[PDB]
Amino acid sequence: GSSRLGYSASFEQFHPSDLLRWCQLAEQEGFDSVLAADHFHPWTPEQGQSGFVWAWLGALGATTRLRFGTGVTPPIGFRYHPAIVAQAAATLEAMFPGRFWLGIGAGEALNEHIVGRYWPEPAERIRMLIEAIEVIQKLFTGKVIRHEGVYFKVESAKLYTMPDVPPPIIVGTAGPYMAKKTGQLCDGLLTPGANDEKLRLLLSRFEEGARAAGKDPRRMPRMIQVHVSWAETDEQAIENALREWPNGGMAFPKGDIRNPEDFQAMARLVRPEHFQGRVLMTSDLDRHGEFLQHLIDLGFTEIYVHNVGRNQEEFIRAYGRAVIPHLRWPADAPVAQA
Amino acid sequence: SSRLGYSASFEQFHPSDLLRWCQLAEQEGFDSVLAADHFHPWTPEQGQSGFVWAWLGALGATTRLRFGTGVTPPIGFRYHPAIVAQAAATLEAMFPGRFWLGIGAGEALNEHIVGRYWPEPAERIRMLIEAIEVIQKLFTGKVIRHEGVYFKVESAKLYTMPDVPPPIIVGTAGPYMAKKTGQLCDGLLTPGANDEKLRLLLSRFEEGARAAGKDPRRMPRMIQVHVSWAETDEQAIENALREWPNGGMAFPKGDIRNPEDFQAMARLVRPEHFQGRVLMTSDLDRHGEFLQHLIDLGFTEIYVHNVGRNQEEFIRAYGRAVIPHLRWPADAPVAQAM
Amino acid sequence: RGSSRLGYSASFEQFHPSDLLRWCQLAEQEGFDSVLAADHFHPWTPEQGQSGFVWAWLGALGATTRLRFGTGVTPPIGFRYHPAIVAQAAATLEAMFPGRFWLGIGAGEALNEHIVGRYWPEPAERIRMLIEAIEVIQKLFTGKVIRHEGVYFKVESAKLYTMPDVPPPIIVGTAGPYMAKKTGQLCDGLLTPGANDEKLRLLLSRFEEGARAAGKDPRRMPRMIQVHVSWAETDEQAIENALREWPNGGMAFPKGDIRNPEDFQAMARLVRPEHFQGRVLMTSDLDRHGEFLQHLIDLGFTEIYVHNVGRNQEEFIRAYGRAVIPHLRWPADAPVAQA
Amino acid sequence: SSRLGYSASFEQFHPSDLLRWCQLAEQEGFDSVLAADHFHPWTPEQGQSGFVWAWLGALGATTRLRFGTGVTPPIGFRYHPAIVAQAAATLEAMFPGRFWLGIGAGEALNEHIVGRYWPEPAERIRMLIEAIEVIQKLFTGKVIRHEGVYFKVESAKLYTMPDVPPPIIVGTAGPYMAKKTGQLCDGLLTPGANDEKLRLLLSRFEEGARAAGKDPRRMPRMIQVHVSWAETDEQAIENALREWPNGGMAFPKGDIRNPEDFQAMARLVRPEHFQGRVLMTSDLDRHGEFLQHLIDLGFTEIYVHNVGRNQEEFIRAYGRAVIPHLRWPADAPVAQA
Amino acid sequence: SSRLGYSASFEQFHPSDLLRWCQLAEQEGFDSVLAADHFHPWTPEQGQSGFVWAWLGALGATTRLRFGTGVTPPIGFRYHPAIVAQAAATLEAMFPGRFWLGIGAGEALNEHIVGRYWPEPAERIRMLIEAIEVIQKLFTGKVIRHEGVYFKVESAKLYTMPDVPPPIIVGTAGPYMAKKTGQLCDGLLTPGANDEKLRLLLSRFEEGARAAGKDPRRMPRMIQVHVSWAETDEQAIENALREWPNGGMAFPKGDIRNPEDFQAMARLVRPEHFQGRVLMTSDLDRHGEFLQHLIDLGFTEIYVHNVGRNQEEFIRAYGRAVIPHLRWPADAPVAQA
Amino acid sequence: GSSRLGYSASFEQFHPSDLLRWCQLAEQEGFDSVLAADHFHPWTPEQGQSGFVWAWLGALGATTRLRFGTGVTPPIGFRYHPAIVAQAAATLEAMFPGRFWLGIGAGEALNEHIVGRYWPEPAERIRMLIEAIEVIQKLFTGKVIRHEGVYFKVESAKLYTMPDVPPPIIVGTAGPYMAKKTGQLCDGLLTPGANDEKLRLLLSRFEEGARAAGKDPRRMPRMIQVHVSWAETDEQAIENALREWPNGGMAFPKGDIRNPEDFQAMARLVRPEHFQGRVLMTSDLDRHGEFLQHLIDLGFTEIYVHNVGRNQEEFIRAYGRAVIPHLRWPADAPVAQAM
Ligand SMILES: [Cl-]
Ligand SMILES: [Cl-]
Ligand SMILES: [Cl-]
Ligand SMILES: [Cl-]
Repeated sequence: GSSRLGYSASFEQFHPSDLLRWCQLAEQEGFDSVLAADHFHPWTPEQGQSGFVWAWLGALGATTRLRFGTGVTPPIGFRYHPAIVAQAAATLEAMFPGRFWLGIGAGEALNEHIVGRYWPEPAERIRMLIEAIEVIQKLFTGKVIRHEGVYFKVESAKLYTMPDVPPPIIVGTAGPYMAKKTGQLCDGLLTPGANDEKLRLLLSRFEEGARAAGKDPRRMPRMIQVHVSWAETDEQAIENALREWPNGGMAFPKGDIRNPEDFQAMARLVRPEHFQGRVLMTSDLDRHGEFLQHLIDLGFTEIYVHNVGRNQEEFIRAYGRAVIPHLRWPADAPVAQA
Repeated sequence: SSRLGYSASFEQFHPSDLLRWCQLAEQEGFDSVLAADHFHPWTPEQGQSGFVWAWLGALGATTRLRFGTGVTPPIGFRYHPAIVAQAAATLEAMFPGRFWLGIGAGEALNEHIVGRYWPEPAERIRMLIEAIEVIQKLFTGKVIRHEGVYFKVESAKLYTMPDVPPPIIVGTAGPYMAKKTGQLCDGLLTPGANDEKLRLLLSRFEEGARAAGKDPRRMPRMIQVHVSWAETDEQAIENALREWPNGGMAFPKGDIRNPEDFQAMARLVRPEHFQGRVLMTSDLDRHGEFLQHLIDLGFTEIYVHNVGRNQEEFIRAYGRAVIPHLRWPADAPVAQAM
Repeated sequence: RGSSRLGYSASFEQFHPSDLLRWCQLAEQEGFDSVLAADHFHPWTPEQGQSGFVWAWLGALGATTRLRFGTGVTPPIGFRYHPAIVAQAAATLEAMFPGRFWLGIGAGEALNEHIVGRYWPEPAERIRMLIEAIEVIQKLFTGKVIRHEGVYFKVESAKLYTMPDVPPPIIVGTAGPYMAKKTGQLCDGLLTPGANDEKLRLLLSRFEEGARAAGKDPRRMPRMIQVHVSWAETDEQAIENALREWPNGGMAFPKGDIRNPEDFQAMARLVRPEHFQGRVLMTSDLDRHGEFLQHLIDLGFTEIYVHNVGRNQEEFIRAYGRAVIPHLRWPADAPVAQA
Repeated sequence: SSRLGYSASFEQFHPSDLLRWCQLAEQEGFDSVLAADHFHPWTPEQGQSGFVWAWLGALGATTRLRFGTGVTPPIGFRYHPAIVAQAAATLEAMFPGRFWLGIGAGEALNEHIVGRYWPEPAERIRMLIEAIEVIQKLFTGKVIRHEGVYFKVESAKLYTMPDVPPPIIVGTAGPYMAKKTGQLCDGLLTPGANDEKLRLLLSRFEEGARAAGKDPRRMPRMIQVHVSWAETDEQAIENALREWPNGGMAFPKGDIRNPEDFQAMARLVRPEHFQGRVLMTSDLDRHGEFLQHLIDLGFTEIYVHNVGRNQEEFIRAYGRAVIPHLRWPADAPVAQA
Repeated sequence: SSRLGYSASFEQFHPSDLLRWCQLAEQEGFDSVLAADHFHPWTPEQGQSGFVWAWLGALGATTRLRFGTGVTPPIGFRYHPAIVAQAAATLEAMFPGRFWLGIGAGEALNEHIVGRYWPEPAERIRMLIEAIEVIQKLFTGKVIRHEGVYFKVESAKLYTMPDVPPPIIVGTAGPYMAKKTGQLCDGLLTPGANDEKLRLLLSRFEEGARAAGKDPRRMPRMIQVHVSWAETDEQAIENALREWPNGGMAFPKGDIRNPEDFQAMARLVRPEHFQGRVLMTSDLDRHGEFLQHLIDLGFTEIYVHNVGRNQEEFIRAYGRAVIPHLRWPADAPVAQA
Repeated sequence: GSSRLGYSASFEQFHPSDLLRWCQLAEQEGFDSVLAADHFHPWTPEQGQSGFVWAWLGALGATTRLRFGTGVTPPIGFRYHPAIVAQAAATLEAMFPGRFWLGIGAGEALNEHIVGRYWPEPAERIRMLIEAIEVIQKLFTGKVIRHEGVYFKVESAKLYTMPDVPPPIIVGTAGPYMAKKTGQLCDGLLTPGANDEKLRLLLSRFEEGARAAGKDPRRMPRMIQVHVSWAETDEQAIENALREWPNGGMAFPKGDIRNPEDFQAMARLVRPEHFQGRVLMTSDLDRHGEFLQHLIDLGFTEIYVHNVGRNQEEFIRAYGRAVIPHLRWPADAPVAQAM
């Protein structure tokens, strides 16, 4: 029924004060939710930012009525111990009930390498993520808990500041295996843009995981984050993607690359063709609308849109005028909340 | 000219209540907030522990108060020093001139949850000094590396960095660390104590600053005090016993792990034990004289924690009868980017 | 029906080892038959002011008396002491003084263990360490070459060549219901501190249930209690002695994480006479000491070790020898901690 | 004037027997005891290894002999240095003027049981030097802390502390450590060896002491020797072969882990291998001359280990025919506070 | 004095084929071989990675070529530095005057298999410098010990040791390590790069050597280049794209773990990306001029890797049309004892 | 069967260039296979060598048609990570198909101590060896594999240079337990010379292990390495053994001894009698022949002979003339080679 769409707040690119103002505008223009990445570093120096997301989310919560979530935090003990992520999530939900969702994932070296520890392969980090989920869920019971596993140790700990109902745990992944585990263990899925076949596989795996654990997946959020480039001309939209988001044209695993300067050098190889299916680059707002509608039709219940250009205000107003009012959402779609 | 600091007790109060009370404190003439960084309360009866970093974002966005952590331990248990640096930089970037980073050696109550060796105080001081080195490197806004006894930092840069870093304030009651604070940091925060102990800490801080070529007359010297105001003396005493028995524990508390431990120790505490540690009276003239004495010793800021649950009434009482009558030196330095 | 006897607690926290040796010799003359010695590195407070190395002192006690004796208790969990070393020490004492030694063990306190600067686990984890240590000690007590690899301890090929025919019993010192049950299941007997009747009955009950579920007969297993008392010429002196000398006795809260004597010293300033209720009997009335001890026998304790908290050790020993010990009635076939 | 040290062999003898024999040794004119700190014997045929610290309490309480460990390794395998310090302080507090703390770099035979990396000798020397630092800090009787390469000590104090600490004696056969012993400690203990090696060790010890401003003429220089006395030469030889084949193993033994290893190596040992390492004879005049020669080299105390099981007969024989005829310098320093 | 080096690409070719081709290269006028020490190829399409140390034994025994590792990482992931030292000493002992030990800071592609913390480049340089210290100690042919930040060596000696050690050559493209190479080692190996970068590396190497009292004019300065020769320009370009896309990746590659990662990154590479990194042409005169230019810059040896699978045809073409026309300075130092 | 015998190339004693020339001669004289030890140090300075075996094997492979193997390599992560041993083995077999066998064992401190790590007891090193076998076998599948166990971690790894059929894994052991495990997990057994009873037990255990895992032990190699001393006179043969191989007369475990200088000092105790049953010392080549034939008759399918004297050329020619032609091998006896 009612108008809605998610806005991606790009901490890699934009000063937190600007993001705050733009989220306030996005709310006025019909966006209903915000996705905020948890980075320490940008992908490139040209992007040039990386605010501490947890502080900013407090400001967002206090000055808007938007829903919001981390997209995503790695609670696997490099930058963040899982107990701290649990406390942070509980505090946000306690302050802003019904508004926060905790998005988590297996992390990238770009952010995690700063603490100077062994960086496991993806499959091992998945195992760490699953153990972290166990820790977070124990703490979310609001009782005194202990934990000893392969990766984490928690001595007697309790979250005294705990909402009546915990925030949902959303896993951000593009892997079939983890998508199934997300359905089994967590409350919802967040995935990046990809071709129809890959998206259907992830949805299917998530649903199968949920059903095998006795859950109803039709009531569970299935969310997607997409990257677009809107501008006044097609040429400007293409140029914006090349300059601002060359990582979008890197169709290869990026989780081991440590430095912004590394991505910067790799970016010199990226060309417009490499953004096919990964960043929609056009001035034609009808085409933005059709792209988003197609994702709803596949079964996504929320979409978070990252415009890669620095023209955030103009993008927000353009989407508010020409895109968001024409999107048709199922009336009973679940959203990430409560 | 009129001013005073308010201590926001995360151990006792829900973060939503603290936010509303800080907004009221601003209206009533308080100009600054001190917020503890806890994971656990001292006792179950206190019953809270919000994630301070998220809350500070909300405070920043809804008030014009100055504010700081009182204090964070950046020594790699709950928090890696690089993360504290990023968090501090983000708050100061969002709220320029308003944040001060208070740090300290930490307590087992909060740090023990991660299940690691807990060093003696003198060793934790060495960890704190190394953490300061890490934070200060990151505050240059350049790519830095670090390898010391306690911390390792791979190539790291704070891209989201204010023009001028927030001040680093050390919270300590030790003469040695007070001197080091003057030498290495921007200001001192200390608890209430007798005149002789306070003069020693001030003196050590000043000597440390002077020997490093700094002018200590321009550097904040801050004190956090605990009081109990209520409508009667009897209610004020009862409030301290029930809410803050840790205030009557004249012994080192940094090794005690569990709220349940403090709870059992609290059964020994009696009114006499609060002498010189918590002022318990309905007489607001006596509150005024106690605070004025501390100003006269040379403290440039005072943060007052009322231990009772009557926060709103306390704030209004201090706003009416105490804050207007305090006499501060004209050019006294406050904790702010200088 | 059984002969007169009672245990004496030698307080290493308070008294020079030479004084303890002389007083134990006197205690033997006065009718005490057994000694309990704590294994500390530090006293609870500076005012207590001592901490001898118990293992050396026990050799002196063994060679100059016919008293039975035990550690009350040693922590064999790899901070100050690797379990293999405790096993060797125990085996040597029993080999030198057959039928006289019992090995009392426990999960330890930071006060003593923190000196080696290692991670100090929570109580539940230290229980797991204690259980593994028991396994190590029992393997070594077979007198064969053994190896061990567990979560906490590694033992390469090791054998106790100096080994009595029959091992000393392993006694666990605990006040926890769970560990009391495990003691019955895994060990040879129980040592517990003085406490109210309800708590003592619960511990005995748990110990007995643990023993029975493992197919053992708990009636043949020692159930020992260490009590803290204050005797003096007046009630007022007895109370003052407890306050000054043993304020830790009035600390009804977990003490296993507190590292320094100076920490307990500062905490002691909060302790008052009321806090000793059920923990330290404070009276000059020796009939009342006699009734208190007899009651503990009647509850089912088979040995009692008495720690007088005052510095008046000689006078205490003579008073108990004259007025208390001859009137105690022990069951005839009560099991004592011995091979 | 008359005196001599008795070595109590924990590797061979039940602690009760050692106690009785030390009491007899005192009656027969021995004035001091050296007791090894082992966990295992060299061979199963030796067959013992009492916990020395407990036994020393019994010795202290039933004799007036001086006594020391010969030696303890305080380098954190079986024993953390803080524990050795406490043990030493307790013995000296109980038996003032009687205990000396002999320490050394240890052997795998005893230390391997805890399942940790066993460093080469030169590295274990560095560990020993750090252990000495820890023990000396604790012997001040104040609250101390320590953090070094090998050891960590949190706030620790020996509350049971004699007025004057026991001397620290290092047992070593290495020139380097002998020099360090003179510099850092109170005296030297070394095994029997040829004249040239002994002179080198004494010289290094003296040079180390002098460079640290100490007077080495007031510092103990002690030697432990192995002998075999019996009624006939043939019995003395047989006793050494059966009881102390390790005495005929002229090779480094500090890495060998098991009694069963030494037992198998023992099958190669023959009488010839004891030349200069174990004196084997019934002739007590020859025992006397051997000991006197060591005094003449400058040793101020000698601890004698008779390798045979005939300890009582050995003690009485030495008491009658050897000890009265030894000539000690009048003011020779002994290991004591 | 016609000569040139052949690069044996273990990433691409079966070791039996490499052996046969090196034998042919010798017949055709190549005088030296460079062999990479990999565990994995850059891509599955390359498809090989023999154990170089075994192969070098075969090369040594069936040719008279000089040869070296280009390069081994002796920094304790795949290889402890003591093992590299022994391997180098054995090859030089078997083939005197023929082996040079090329070492470097390593790549995750090969080292990640052991599952350990992978330090940043600057830290791995520090590890490399310590490894050099270990190798040089072992090359003295005496019993040595070592304890540093990264490596521990207990009493160790190379008993099989040539009279004169093989030279240590460092492979690096970093100015700092180039200077350290001049200071600490015997020569430099660097990849192809623009003139300005090559001059900087040579200059740093020379400055390092001179400050340590060495004469850099007597020290090898070696370069490894990648080329693509084929019958047509089009075939040469296609060969580079298919076989060596890593050659068109102008970005740091030392953290990338899997062949599958490079394979996916390769999809972005185009002919333009090989400019200045892989010379792609059928014109052998142009190959000759490219190599001559590097000699003129001051390189004393060049190792040529042809990226195509047409190795035999490449070797014969270079032997006929390139190698005879190269003009080397008369007394140029080569990597040899 | 056709005439054959194995030659042991003693890296402890001989320069690799000499070993290469002698193996080439051994081939001409009727030896068909070579066993090469993987050492870092010799047992004694008087032996005086230790080439890097992996490089030498490349030279051997390229200049002969002999079979050859390591006797043995320890792939347990001191000198060598198991993944590296796998790669090395795969490369040799790829270059010399049908010719290489990978002999592995639990290793000795003499070689492994140089890296300065904890040296486990034999039983623990067996567990490490079993895990190493798991790693090598995973890599020998020629696919991308991962591994995480108690001792080893392997991230995504693949041997791209891999022969069609892997080289056999041969375990060198004298322990009954490991011999059984070798039959169960590996392709063949290598054992030292020993009395008949011990050899029969090892063969039997190996066979039982193979059969219980569904394998056919009749097709699996059972190999023995023996030490002999041949010379012109018996006296010269004895003198050669004393001077060159005193470790042969050390009937005690040698796996913990770190330094050549240690063995050198221990060697001073060794006498001719100590070589009884361990080194055959005689000029009589008929007696060499009977000794070897007896081992064939026990069921060994290959024998590797180490002559301890420096007279290698003369030994090789003597065996080629007088011993090898007279040995009678079973017709279809399995040899260590890919099958
Ligand atoms: Cl993207
Ligand atoms: Cl307080
Ligand atoms: Cl008590
Ligand atoms: Cl042999």
